[PDB]
Amino acid sequence: GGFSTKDVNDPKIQALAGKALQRINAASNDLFQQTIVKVISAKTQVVAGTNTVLELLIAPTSCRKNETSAGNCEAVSNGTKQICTVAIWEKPWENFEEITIKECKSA
Repeated sequence: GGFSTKDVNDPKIQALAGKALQRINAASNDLFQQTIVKVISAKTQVVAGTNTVLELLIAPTSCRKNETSAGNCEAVSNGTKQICTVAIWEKPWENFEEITIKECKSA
């Protein structure tokens, strides 16, 4: 029917944000990896399989995508942060999980 607020520290919400980040980084024109600063919000609906919409606050790191960094990739002072709306759609009877990056914009 409609969306319901979900907790941004749910272990499943976190996993999903992580996956949405890999997707943002894989598809983004940026040469440098982005990292999640925080999950701003999370909300799920269940009309046809589960649809989860996340807002992620993300920052650039100094980890180049053209590389293989030695560890964690840490957010950097500037650091123009973005907010990306991401929709993740799950249909476990089709064994289906589709992550859609809906929009990113300057925050």
